[PDB]
Amino acid sequence: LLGFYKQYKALSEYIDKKYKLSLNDLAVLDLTMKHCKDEKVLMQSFLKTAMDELDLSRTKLLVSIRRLIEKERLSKVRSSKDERKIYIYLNNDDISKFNALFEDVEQFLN
Repeated sequence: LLGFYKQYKALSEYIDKKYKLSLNDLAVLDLTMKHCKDEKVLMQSFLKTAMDELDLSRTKLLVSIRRLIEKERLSKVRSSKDERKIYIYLNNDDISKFNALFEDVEQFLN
């Protein structure tokens, strides 16, 4: 019980100090890998699924996605047709960063 708390606080501090990422960010990033490794996904559509899967609010998700993008761990492209349609996706660099990051998580914990 208290055991989870310690490892959790610990993981949170570690990732924050090293990556300037929160655990929300990690959870969102993990989810992007299940949705836009290959294809690009519409922002609105990912937001919907992320809310359901992560029980996170719309703005919290937006904050996370924007931070991942600013930190060069996630990518975006707009529609040339509709100025308001935005997609996210992971390029190869993003994927290699993803893998490095989650190997780091795995070893901290276990």
